[PDB]
Amino acid sequence: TLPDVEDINRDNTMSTINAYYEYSIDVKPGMQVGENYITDIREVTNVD
Amino acid sequence: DIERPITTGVPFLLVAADARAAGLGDQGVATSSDVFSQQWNPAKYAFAEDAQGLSISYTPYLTDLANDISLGQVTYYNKINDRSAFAGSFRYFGFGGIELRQTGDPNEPTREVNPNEFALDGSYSLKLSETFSMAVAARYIRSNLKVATEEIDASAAGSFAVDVAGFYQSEEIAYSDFNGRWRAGFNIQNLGPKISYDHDDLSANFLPANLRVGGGFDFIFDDYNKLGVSLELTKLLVPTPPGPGTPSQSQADEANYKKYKDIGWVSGIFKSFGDAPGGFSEELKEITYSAAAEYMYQDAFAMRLGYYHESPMKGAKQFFSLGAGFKYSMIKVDVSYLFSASKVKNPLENTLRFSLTFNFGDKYETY
Amino acid sequence: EIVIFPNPSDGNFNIGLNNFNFPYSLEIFSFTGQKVFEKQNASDSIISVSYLPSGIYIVKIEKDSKTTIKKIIIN
Ligand SMILES: CCCCCCCCCCC(CCCCCCCCCC)(CO[C@H]1O[C@@H](CO)[C@H](O[C@@H]2O[C@@H](CO)[C@H](O)[C@@H](O)[C@@H]2O)[C@@H](O)[C@@H]1O)CO[C@H]1O[C@@H](CO)[C@H](O[C@@H]2O[C@@H](CO)[C@H](O)[C@@H](O)[C@@H]2O)[C@@H](O)[C@H]1O
Repeated sequence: TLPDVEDINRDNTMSTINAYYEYSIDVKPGMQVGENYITDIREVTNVD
Repeated sequence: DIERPITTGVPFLLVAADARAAGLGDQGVATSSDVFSQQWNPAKYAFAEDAQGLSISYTPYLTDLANDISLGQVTYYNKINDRSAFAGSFRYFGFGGIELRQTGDPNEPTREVNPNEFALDGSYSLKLSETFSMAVAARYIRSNLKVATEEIDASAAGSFAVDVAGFYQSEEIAYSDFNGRWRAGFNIQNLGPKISYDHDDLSANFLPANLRVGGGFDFIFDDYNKLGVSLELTKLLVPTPPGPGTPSQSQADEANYKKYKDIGWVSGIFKSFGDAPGGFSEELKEITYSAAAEYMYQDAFAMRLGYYHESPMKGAKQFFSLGAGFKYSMIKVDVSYLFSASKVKNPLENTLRFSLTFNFGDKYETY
Repeated sequence: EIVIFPNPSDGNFNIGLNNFNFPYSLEIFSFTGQKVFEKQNASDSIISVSYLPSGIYIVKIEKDSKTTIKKIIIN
């Protein structure tokens, strides 16, 4: 029900600054734990 | 601690809802006939001394913290003949009103929701012999504990169950020092299809199908004093979830859980007697027991003591219970208190359960 | 009046004090009755108790002689 506004934090002001930190993860078929910020892999075999 | 407890849907069906049975260590399958004899044994409704009875029972949760979080019960029995009786019970566990608000507007119409769980059941009891009776009960269970938000549907989950009960009450038999009375009872309850809280055939929970077998004896002194000792054994009729593994590493557990969850309730009732690496000695660990003694003075004062013990490996709910009952003219008031003896914090600690019943209609002679 | 920001929260919610004497005592209780959150000298509106397991919780607000008990949902 809310109008679409170019103001996301609802402070009535539109910010135009672009000072941020950037992180990235790869999406590949054969990813494993220990790289790409991967900490755990749970393989589920029999899904109903 | 608890090792692989049995998980079932709507566990509130297993909570004692009246003060009389609460004071007797959560047993009623073989005690004297009373208005609250619907959760325990409807078959003794045919043995009721009074024609018609109504009862309101209150079990508060978080007594100090807040009200409205409680299990209430309304029971009404009516024995039309000397041989049969119709009874109807309504158990309601509720948290009271909860207000849902997303903005700090002082003037804002907000949504008040009451998550709850109620079971409405009706039982017919018929006296087969002069000392034995059967009973069949139909129960509808509805759970509305979740709250409607985004990406969450609060549709209530419903189910049906059938209860088969039997009660035996012997004649008053004279002995050397007293003239006591024997009672026995059995009850197979909560027999029905699984309840799906997510409304999906893939995810369903077993109903808490239960088997209760008990026996009791009354020592009658001077015809005005009674001392009834009762013992009840309770066993869940639901398969025990697999533990370490009964065939990679997690794949064995996944296969075991898939096998366990793909079991019908009818087959699950019979599978409950076993389906574990342990034998009969370990099978006896699935049975919980309760022993109580109730003293009756002038049939108007009742002092009840009880002890309830579950296995330490499941549930872990052992306690002692005290209860007092007073009948003024036709109104009986029961109060119950619980002293826990287990390591897990019982939510019924420091709680005084209340029960209030009215009896009306003509009197039926006891045989 | 005491106002609780979104009732079915994830553990992070807010208080709706009406700009009065800010020091109030807030206590969050589990369904077991256990004490799971204490907060004296409280003035920050945002409350972060998202380490608690899901369920209903009881929030007691003590503001001078005023005592208030409300029920919140953590899902
Ligand atoms: C599905 C259940 C429906 C609910 C059942 C309610 C039954 C009400 C009947 C009143 C009653 C039971 C007390 C129950 C109170 C529990 C209230 C719980 C409160 C909850 C928080 C109180 O009667 C007692 O109470 C006194 C009132 O203080 C009465 O005083 C006086 O009371 C008034 C003269 O009676 C004066 O007008 C008043 O001036 C006096 O003061 C006394 O007469 C008496 O001591 C006596 O029962 C008697 O009334 C009839 C009615 O037709 C009942 O008929 C039954 O109805 C169906 C049964 O439902 C059955 O199917 C049906 O077969 C059967 O014919 C019988 O039972 C009968 O024996």
